[PDB]
Amino acid sequence: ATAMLGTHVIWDFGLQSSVTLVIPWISNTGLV
Amino acid sequence: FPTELKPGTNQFLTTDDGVSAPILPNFHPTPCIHIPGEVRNLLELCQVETILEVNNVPTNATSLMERLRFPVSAQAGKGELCAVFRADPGRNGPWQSTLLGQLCGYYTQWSGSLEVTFMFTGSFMATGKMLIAYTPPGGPLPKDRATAMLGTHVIWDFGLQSSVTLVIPWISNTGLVSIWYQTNYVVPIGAPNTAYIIALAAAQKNFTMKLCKDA
Amino acid sequence: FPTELKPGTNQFLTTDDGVSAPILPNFHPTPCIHIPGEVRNLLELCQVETILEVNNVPTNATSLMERLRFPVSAQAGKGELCAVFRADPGRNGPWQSTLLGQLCGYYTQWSGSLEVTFMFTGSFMATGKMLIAYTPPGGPLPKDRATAMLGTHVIWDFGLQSSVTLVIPWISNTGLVSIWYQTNYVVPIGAPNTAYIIALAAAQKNFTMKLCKDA
Amino acid sequence: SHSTAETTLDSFFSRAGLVGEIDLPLKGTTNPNGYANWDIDITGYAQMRRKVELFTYMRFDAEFTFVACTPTGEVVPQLLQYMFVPPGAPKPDSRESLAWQTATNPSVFVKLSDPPAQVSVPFMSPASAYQWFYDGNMMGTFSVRTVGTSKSKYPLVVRIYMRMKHVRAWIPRPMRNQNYLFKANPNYAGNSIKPTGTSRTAITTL
Amino acid sequence: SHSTAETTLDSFFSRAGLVGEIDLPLKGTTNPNGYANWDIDITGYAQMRRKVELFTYMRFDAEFTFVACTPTGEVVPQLLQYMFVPPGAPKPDSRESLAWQTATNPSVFVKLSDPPAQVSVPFMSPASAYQWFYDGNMMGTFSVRTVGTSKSKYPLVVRIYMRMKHVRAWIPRPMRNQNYLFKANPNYAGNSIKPTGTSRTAITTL
Amino acid sequence: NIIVGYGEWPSYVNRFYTLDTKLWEKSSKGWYWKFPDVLTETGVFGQNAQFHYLYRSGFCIHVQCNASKFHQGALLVAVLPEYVIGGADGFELQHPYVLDAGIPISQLTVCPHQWINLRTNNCATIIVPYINALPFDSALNHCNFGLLVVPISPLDYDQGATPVIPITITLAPMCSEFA
Amino acid sequence: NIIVGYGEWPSYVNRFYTLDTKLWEKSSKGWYWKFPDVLTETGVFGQNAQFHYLYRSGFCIHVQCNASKFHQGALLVAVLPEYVIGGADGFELQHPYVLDAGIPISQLTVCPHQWINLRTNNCATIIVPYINALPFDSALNHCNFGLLVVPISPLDYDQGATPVIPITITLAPMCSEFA
Repeated sequence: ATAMLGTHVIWDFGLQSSVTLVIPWISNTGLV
Repeated sequence: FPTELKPGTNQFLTTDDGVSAPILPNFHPTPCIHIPGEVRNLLELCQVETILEVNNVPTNATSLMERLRFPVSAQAGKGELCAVFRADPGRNGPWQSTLLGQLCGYYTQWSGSLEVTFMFTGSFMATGKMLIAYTPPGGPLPKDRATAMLGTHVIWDFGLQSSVTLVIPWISNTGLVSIWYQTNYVVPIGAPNTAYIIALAAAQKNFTMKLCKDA
Repeated sequence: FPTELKPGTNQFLTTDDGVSAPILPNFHPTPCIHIPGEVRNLLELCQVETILEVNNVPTNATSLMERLRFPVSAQAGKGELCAVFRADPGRNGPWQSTLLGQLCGYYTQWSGSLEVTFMFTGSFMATGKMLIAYTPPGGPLPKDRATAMLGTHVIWDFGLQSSVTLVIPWISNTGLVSIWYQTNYVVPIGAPNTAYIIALAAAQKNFTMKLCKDA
Repeated sequence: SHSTAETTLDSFFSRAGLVGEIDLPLKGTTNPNGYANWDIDITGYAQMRRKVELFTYMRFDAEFTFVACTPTGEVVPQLLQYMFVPPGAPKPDSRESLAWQTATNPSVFVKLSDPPAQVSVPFMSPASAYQWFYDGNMMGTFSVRTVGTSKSKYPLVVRIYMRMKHVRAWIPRPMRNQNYLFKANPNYAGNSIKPTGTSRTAITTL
Repeated sequence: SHSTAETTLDSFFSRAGLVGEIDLPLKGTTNPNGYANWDIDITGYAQMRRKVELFTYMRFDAEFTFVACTPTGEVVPQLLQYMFVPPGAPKPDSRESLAWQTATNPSVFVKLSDPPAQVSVPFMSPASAYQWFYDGNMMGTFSVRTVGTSKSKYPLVVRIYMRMKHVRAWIPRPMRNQNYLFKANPNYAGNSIKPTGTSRTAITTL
Repeated sequence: NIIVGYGEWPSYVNRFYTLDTKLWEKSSKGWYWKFPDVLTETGVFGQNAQFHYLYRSGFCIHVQCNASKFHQGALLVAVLPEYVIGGADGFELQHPYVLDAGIPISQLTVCPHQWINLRTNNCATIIVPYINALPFDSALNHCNFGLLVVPISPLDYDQGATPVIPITITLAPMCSEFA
Repeated sequence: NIIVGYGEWPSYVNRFYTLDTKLWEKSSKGWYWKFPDVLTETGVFGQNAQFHYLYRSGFCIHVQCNASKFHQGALLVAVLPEYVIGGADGFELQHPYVLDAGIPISQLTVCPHQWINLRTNNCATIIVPYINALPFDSALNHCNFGLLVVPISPLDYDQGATPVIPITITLAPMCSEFA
């Protein structure tokens, strides 16, 4: 529920086989 | 200015329509805002599909939800009768669960066309055929599937369609609907052997009622 | 000319409006001269400022005039609460001394905007600052000056202005007003150490009332 | 947002209220002779004084309705007169007084088994308006009796209702604060002066 | 083919029905003092609740008729008052209560030997419509008494009829299935739940 | 500034009459005057008012007070037509809360009024037309209105400053008529 | 497909909120949610709803369920304004026949509704405008409508297949206003 309040995506096995997620910016950090 | 008084002078008729003295002059009611979903005629509600309780057999409290569908099994042969019901919205029976029957219980006379929808809720891998027949007023129930074929009927395929619709030409203030097995219930290995059908009933645009009554 | 009599025939309704038989025909009343100050609506009187008795603490006959102002002294610290009152003209409390409260005690429902004026009557050489805050309906009284700052407020300077005005956005048939010390009361040598504030309240042009009642 | 027609002067003063009550007993000493004189005043309705004293000058007409019955509330076969005596004319002082048969005093003969009577009285002041304050307001009189030479066979009560129409007002004033002591007198009890409203313990507590 | 004007909302709710019955006995304990307060509700007619609860919001005016007589059915010489108390005002609590003489409460003085009285009441809600369901409808009050200071000499019964006009409705709902238990409460008896209609032995037999 | 009563100017002896000075104290309650009784034994106006049968006039009123910058207080000056109480020197108020008539002082701003705040201004001017239910009246039997000067905020000062503050009233008839 | 309630679009925090997943069983009776109470402790919408005095909004609701081709059953999804019963996890129905309020379930199709037949489709979308007798209301004292998901045809499967079917609800506010 906490993870829902943020950047996320809902993935369906039946509909798609692959999904893509973009990390906006990193430096010389975030979590997935 | 001469005048005369007539034999209906100091009488109170409850259906009389007139105008009266306002008790509160100088009072302004709250203006009306817009609210969605305004109803002006009851025929709009009469023309909405509601569940028909063909299977009004059980009466226990815990088995009351089983009245909303009737079964179709793999243990039944071909040509065997499944269900039968009449086409009388205003009478006691299956039609009492619909809003059309409840609404026409507030009147005395009605006439028009109806329509019934049957929806199949089995698995995706089940197949079969059914025969839905309509018998006009005055006729008897067909004795077998072959007799029902010679008449108004339709052949329904589970594999091809999930829903079918049947139109009743005319009823008055009657006919019969019967469902027969055309083929057997075909099912692969790993799928359930029984399914259910849900029936929904409504009225057409030429339905009318008259002479309001209290129920 | 036939006629019929209806169920409300020989009745006397006190709110009924009609015409009656003049007792003295052929009598001419005195013509109207022009008199200044004619009133046609009560909202004109509702829109006039009158003294608000925030300090309705004392009750003795000889101390009855002290209810018209509340003090501001040099012995109080900064950030300390001075006074607090509600925003309900038609209810029991400070607003009973105003003409708006008395007039809306003759009705049942009202709604609109208000305005309050605070006038400082100290000496010309006194200086300081105050914080006047407004809290919307449903909220609690702020616990301190810092909390009251985060909201609708105004900062008032004795040296710069003598009067300030605050507008209450909307009330119904509620909010709170509180006055805090921002700074201390600064005064030179030879001037009095205490002063008084007088509050005046009125209504705006969108105020209305309805459903007259006897008080 | 409501309407501004609810606060006009013709809505503030707009309804018929009880202003008088005349008792005509079969026995006793209240009105031993079957008649009574009632002077037209508008403060018979208990709430009218504070409402009208919000202004200094007023100008209006009046409409009067008379409801009569037995103390129980019964309806009986009786006839009454309801004479109006204009300001400046002598009033009756007996049942045989000649004032009852003066044609310049209008009268309304009516039965008890009838709808209540109703008449209109115009603006009768010699000036341009009435005034509730004079630093330095006769409308008439209604006389009520039972028609006949002998006494009535029933006890009767008459109630009078007044409605003001075509109202105009000038120069508003502060509303009354204290209890009244006299009629046509702003006198107040000086030993017991009360605040306008209610009090509280401290100025910093709600 | 019939007409579509028989199923409009102004035909469904179109007739005057009995909604109240006030008893004023000569002796006993029902209404020992010759008065009674009746709160305006539309479910006094037993069939009205299920009809109006077919919708969530409604808006209309009302027309009231008062028929009075003796328990036998006789017509007698009596006078009555029929006061209307708007929502938000105090109601009478005695025969000598000052509420009977408040001019802002409309009154209708009438005789028993008269055609039934009749008045109109407007839409009085503070909102845009009434609602029979609120997840989280005061119209007024009619006070009935006998005019006079002493008690009446007859026993009386008053019957009230209401007719709704200018009807509008929104958002239909399923009709009531089970027996009612309370007023302003959708509660039902959970130990005895009954089907909507009638049953039969088998699905293949008519 | 100048306020015109009820938005009306006077319409159809005309000099300045300065009255005796009142002394504002720490315990003062208020004063009032009655018109035209305030000017009925002073000069040509007073001679004219006691020898004519009908009278009609308006007025212009100035109220002044001089104090230092170390004094404080506030006065309310108002005009009330037909001020019934329940010469040229005036009268004092016994119960200023009820205005000696059973009516609250807090609603006295419903009349033509002005505020004198010692820290802001020291003058107030009101122009009053003729108000009556009659075109003409008697100057010796009827008082048309009254003038009130009441301290809402008490006078305060430090010891060593002047303990009394003078209040001066000067008035001029406008469009006076006699018959 | 998409159905618009009563033929009206919402008019005058706006993101997708996915709720916890329900498990559909062989003996399930049905569930219901109440609005706006379902979103009053979740995120910016919940913070806005507990700190403003007036509220007004519409909604867009998606109901989903994934099952195999060897499962069967049917659900009815409907919206009933002012659903008086006789958080974000919902409540279960005790007597689904009377809808826990004394009214039949067979007439629930008189409301904005959709059918989910496991053999045909697995989604349902309903768009709800703002319905009230007032332009604005309170988000903490009044529930505007309720959402119902009731199985009309029971869930069936063969032994060895998954015995629970997930139901997912994701919703987005439309034209929300606060004051």
